[PDB]
Amino acid sequence: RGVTIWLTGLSGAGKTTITHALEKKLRDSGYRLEVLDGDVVRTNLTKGLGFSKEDRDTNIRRIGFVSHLLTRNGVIVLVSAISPYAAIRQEVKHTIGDFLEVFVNAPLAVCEERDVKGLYAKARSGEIKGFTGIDDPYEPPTNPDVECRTDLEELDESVGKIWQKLVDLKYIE
Amino acid sequence: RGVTIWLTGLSGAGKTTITHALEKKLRDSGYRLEVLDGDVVRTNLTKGLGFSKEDRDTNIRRIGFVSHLLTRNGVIVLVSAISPYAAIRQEVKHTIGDFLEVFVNAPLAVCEERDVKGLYAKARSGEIKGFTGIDDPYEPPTNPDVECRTDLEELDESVGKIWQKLVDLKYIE
Ligand SMILES: Nc1ncnc2c1ncn2[C@@H]1O[C@H](COP(=O)(O)OP(=O)(O)NP(=O)(O)O)[C@@H](O)[C@H]1O
Ligand SMILES: Nc1ncnc2c1ncn2[C@@H]1O[C@H](COP(=O)(O)OP(=O)(O)NP(=O)(O)O)[C@@H](O)[C@H]1O
Ligand SMILES: Nc1ncnc2c1ncn2[C@@H]1O[C@H](COP(=O)(O)OS(=O)(=O)O)[C@@H](O)[C@H]1O
Ligand SMILES: Nc1ncnc2c1ncn2[C@@H]1O[C@H](COP(=O)(O)OS(=O)(=O)O)[C@@H](O)[C@H]1O
Ligand SMILES: C[As](C)(=O)[O-]
Ligand SMILES: [Mg+2]
Ligand SMILES: [Mg+2]
Ligand code: NA
Repeated sequence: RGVTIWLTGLSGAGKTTITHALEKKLRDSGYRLEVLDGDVVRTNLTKGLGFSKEDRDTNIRRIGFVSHLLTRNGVIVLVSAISPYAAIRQEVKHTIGDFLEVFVNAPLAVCEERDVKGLYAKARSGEIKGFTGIDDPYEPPTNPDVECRTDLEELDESVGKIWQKLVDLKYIE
Repeated sequence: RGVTIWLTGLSGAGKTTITHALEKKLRDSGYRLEVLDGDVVRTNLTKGLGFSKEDRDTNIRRIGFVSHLLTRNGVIVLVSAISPYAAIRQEVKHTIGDFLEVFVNAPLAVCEERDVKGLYAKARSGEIKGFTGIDDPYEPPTNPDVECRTDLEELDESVGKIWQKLVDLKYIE
């Protein structure tokens, strides 16, 4: 029953939006789950970390650590974090086993015109350095379990895709 | 039936030892559980932290964060950490709710006598500053749920106390 559903993508691509929707849908149906949103655990579990390659690796690995413990005790874990490095993602997947990579995919141009929290403009001004997709890498999942193209898709479809994978893999009724 | 069993006491008091014995006994009975030892989490989950007041509060709270997720998902969590500051212990207690505070009470002289890791000698020489009970506080529990005087007990008696408080409080049959 326990699985980690791992949502990676550009900032503003739609990880959190999906995670809240998926979260609600799973809980209504009575499934047990926990959520680890990158923005939020950075105020908690990963307080004090920044955005260097070393610090993102600490962040993601720490998250992987707590996901691993929940998943192996039968909990659906909803993770949403940029996870820009593919090798780190692959590492965490190997560690948890029961792992669905979800590529929340919006082209950068969309993510930027969206500018949900004003961050992208700050990244272009030079105000913020090393912003992912602007002057810091993002390594797209080459073979993800689900891909949600959120320029193209509506929220219900994007959630539907993930929900459907869970059914196919027999993680839920 | 999920619960956090929280062992606090001086270095050398006997938490880690009580934890393995309580672990194997619970695990043999078929209960599902997770161990979070202060020594061990400080090589992954709280790597980077020291023993300033600041850093210990960070350590305990983070341990607490992880226990709380596991506890409200039905898991039995065995924590053994010094947890020197009382107000912080109480905080984690109210946050998790299903919480056993186990005071592993050995006097400092007994603990120094065993010096399992050779650490007290190092605290006295000054090689290690701010060692609990030599150069930093230890605020004993005032009204702990269970107290183990490991000076006046054997394992099975100490482990045995906890195990039965667990069945009184109905966490395990
Ligand atoms: N499937 C979707 N289709 C269309 N628009 C979407 C979809 N999912 C999310 N959005 C919208 O696009 C934006 C994505 O927001 P958000 O979930 O905060 O992205 P994000 O990846 O979580 N950014 P961040 O959490 O800070 O790294 C919001 O304005 C949503 O309304
Ligand atoms: N009730 C007891 N009576 C006598 N010796 C004991 C008792 N319980 C444990 N010990 C011994 O205590 C020694 C080590 O204690 P230990 O469990 O490591 O304390 P600790 O403070 O929890 N270590 P740590 O987790 O690093 O802070 C071992 O040699 C045990 O055999
Ligand atoms: N330099 C930055 N790059 C990306 N996101 C940043 C940056 N600075 C602040 N943020 C914020 O931090 C969030 C990303 O945090 P994470 O998902 O936890 O990143 S990750 O790379 O370590 O996985 C973004 O949503 C964004 O709001
Ligand atoms: N200054 C120190 N005080 C106490 N323990 C220390 C100190 N330095 C190293 N240690 C080691 O770290 C262990 C304590 O770690 P914790 O249980 O995680 O401490 S706590 O205060 O933050 O709860 C001890 O068992 C001991 O081996
Ligand atoms: C040994 As000291 C730095 O507490 O005076
Ligand atoms: Mg977000
Ligand atoms: Mg120990
Ligand atoms: Na859309």
